[PDB]
Amino acid sequence: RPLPENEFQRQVWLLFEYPESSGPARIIAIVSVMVILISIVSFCLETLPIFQSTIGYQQSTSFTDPFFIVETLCIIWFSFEFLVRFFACPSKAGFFTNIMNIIDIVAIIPYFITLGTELASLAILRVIRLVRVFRIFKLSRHSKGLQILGQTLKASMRELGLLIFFLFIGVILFSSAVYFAEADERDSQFPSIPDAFFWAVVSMTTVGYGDMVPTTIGGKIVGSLCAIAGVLTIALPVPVIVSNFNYFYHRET
Amino acid sequence: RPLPENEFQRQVWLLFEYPESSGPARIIAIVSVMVILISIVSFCLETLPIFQSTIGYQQSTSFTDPFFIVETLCIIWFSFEFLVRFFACPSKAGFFTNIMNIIDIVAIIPYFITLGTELASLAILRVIRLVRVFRIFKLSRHSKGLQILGQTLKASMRELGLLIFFLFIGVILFSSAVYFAEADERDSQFPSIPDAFFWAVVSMTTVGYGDMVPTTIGGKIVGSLCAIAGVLTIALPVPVIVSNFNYFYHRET
Amino acid sequence: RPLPENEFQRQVWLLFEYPESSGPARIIAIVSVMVILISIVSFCLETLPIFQSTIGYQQSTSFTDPFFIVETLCIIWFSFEFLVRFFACPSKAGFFTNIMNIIDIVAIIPYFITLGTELASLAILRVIRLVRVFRIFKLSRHSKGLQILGQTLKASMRELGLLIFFLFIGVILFSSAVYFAEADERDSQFPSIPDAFFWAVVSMTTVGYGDMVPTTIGGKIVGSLCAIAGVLTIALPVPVIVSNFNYFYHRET
Amino acid sequence: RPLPENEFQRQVWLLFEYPESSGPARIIAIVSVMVILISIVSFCLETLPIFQSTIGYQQSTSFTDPFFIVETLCIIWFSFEFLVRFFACPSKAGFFTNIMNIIDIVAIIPYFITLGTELASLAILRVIRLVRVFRIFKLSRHSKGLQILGQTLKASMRELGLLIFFLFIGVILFSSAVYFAEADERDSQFPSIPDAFFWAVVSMTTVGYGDMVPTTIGGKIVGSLCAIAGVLTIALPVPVIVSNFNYFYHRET
Ligand SMILES: [K+]
Ligand SMILES: [K+]
Repeated sequence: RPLPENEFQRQVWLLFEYPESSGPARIIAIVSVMVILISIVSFCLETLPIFQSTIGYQQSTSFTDPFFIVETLCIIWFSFEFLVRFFACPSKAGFFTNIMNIIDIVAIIPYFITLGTELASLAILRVIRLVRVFRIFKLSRHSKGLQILGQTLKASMRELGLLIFFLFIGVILFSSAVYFAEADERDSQFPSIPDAFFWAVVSMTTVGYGDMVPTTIGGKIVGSLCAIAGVLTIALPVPVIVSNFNYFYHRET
Repeated sequence: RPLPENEFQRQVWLLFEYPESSGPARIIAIVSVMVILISIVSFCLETLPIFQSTIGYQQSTSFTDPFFIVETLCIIWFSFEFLVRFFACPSKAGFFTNIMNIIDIVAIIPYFITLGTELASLAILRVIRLVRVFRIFKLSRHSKGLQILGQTLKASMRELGLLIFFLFIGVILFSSAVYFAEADERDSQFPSIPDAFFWAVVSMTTVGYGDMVPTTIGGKIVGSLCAIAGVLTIALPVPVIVSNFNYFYHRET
Repeated sequence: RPLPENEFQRQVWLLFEYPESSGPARIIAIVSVMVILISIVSFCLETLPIFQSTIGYQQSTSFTDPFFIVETLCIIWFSFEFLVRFFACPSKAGFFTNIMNIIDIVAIIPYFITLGTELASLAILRVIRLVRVFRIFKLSRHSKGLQILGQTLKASMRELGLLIFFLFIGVILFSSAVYFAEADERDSQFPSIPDAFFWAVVSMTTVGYGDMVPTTIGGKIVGSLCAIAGVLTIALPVPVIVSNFNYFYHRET
Repeated sequence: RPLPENEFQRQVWLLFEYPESSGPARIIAIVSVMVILISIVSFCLETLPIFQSTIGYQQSTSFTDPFFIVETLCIIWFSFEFLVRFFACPSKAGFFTNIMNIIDIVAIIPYFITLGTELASLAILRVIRLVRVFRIFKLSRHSKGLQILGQTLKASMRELGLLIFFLFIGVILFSSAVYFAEADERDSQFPSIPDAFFWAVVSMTTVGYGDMVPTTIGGKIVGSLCAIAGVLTIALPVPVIVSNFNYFYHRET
């Protein structure tokens, strides 16, 4: 809020925090959005089967890999923006409390961990690589819809918990029912109850497991009941989430 | 809210009925939830072939089966809780009227029936085994969302009946239509009308039968009509159920 | 109120039209519902491949076919009920205006046409046979939910028309798009635009065509757009239909 | 609403713009709707493989192709109507501002471009042929529901943008999750992240990819989360679109 009053720190903060403050602020916001989108495209295209061996980018002095070059450019821009915001913040105590800044730090972390490891062990490497996808959330800084979605999810945590709990109850119940209904066959597509968990989830969400359906009569009755109960139970805590989203979406206007 | 008044039955009743009454009450509630979850996990993992022919656990003096040990421990805890609640209840006349106590009683019955059978014949044994899954509802004592769902279902029995009746009407109508539309084929995937019941249910719920679709033109028109009518008819009595759920869910605050 | 004044026609009319009038009226209503359900079960079970070739029942003096016996008994009961109601109606002018009597008449018509054909070419016979399924609507006389659904459909004719028209627009648009996107393939699952009509209907209703999906990139973009647009367009006129149903359903009590 | 006032231009404009003006206006409206439907049927049936090959019509002096004859008749009627409305318009300044006239012009363009090409080279041919499908929107002139849908879409552009943006976020996130969950397999159905985009779209819309499902446990957890999140995120900005549609639909009466 309050400018630093240095006549230069306040100007930089207002340029890098309020896109509507001036023309260069809008240009910088557009550039940041373009860089984020380019980083997303590079992250998606690194996994393409046509193109290191387990990290997606090979570090070299000459920077032979084009994907490494693009990732390095994006990380350099992100680090510049984050450092400049950190230096130009009026109150640096509350800088680390904002989620929109933790998203920014967590999007730069995987690059430096990989570089440090390579300069100086496979499951953790892939875990770090998966954290790279969390930089798509940096669009929340420039998208008000994404911020509204974040507020809705924060305000509807109990509702999400109830939805997951109800789905868990239904999944276990109908998995047990469909296992015990189709247990007396030699070609049972549900060998056990855990094997029927995903079928229960898919039937309840009405995604549909394709042609893999129960073969018995009791199995088909259980499948029909599962299809009904999924619609009946998912749609109970969803309307309150939609109401919260509408409240947070029309509050901006 | 009536205390036992014995100065000793009251202490046990308040500990085992009001988790918020003290610290040990909450510890006991957490322990009970953990035991219920462990029993659920054991029930699900008994059917896994990787880790006694129709029940999933062999009762023996040596207790060789770990699953038998886990089930016995869970049943002992459930029986302890139920017996202590039954003894410490202020009014024992209304104890058996509460659904939350019938759920607790019906979750201990399958273990003792199996024990009596083993101490002293196949389909009924599997039926009793299927009843074991009803102990997942013992979480309703510790989950307010589950109690709210129970109240919603109690208050919306007419609406569930209408939903099932409408689904039955649509299923029979569209099964007849799709059987008679594709009757003049040698490779008809719908040999009869009962064979087309599950396809009708799956199309109406928009679960989707995968690649199995009518091959004729009239069959495809009937399938399109079924897909439309399922959405059109399932979504009529569901909003009132959602309204009942919202009423029972916001009535707490 | 104004009684029929016959002193005998009124007694029969009140018995066969007002189930709440007395105990025998309730017994007759229960018997009629049971007979309707038995007729429905017989109609569904005639088509089973285990159990003449174009009518489902072979007419004989001895009545060898059990299905013919059941159909004859149900038709005799329906004709008795219809004739007694027609004779005992206070105003016979408005008897044929009620839809609940046209349903009753049209459920007896297929039986006598078949009897006349047997006693005294093929497509019309199967058309008449398909008309037999309309006797499931005779439950509307004894079910208030079915009458409420009928009133809702009468009051939402424009809304159903708009839903069908919007689906037609979307189906043609997306069928053209997915044919033109996947035209340049030798293994194209969409040889023409009419062949892509049902895929468009199924994608729009989110039923899902299984594993048959466009193989190109533009085809997959068109499929994603179809999946979005179906949800977005079916859900526009459905809420007004739901509102009409709620109005006709809460007005009952 | 002001007539041309020429006593002949006004008469033509009122005949060709207000169907309720007289009987001939209604006859002309019915004829125009029939011609539009005939053109749509011809466009759909041109692609049928039973019947040059990359343009949809072969030009000859004798007009051998029946489809060319039908398309030429439809285009002649459309051009006559458009020219007569352009000549009979009261104010030609606002003629090009109405969307219902731009739709009319674009639906006639592909025929004249193609004719000029043949009388006096592959991808843009597909583009032009795809543009032919826009003549289905000429029904908006005669259908009030289509105009209401157009108003709803114009008034809900931000909501559509949010829906597409949320879809893109979810698709990228869940495609990355399901690629990295099923990366350590030799039979991985998701070779890369772009190859898993359409699976994510189909799962989120609950269309269902048939029997193609993740084989790992983490893959199935990601699939279940995708199925939940699709329902949870598509249904947030859709209710506001439905509200806009209801506002534009009940405003007539
Ligand atoms: K589906
Ligand atoms: K679905």
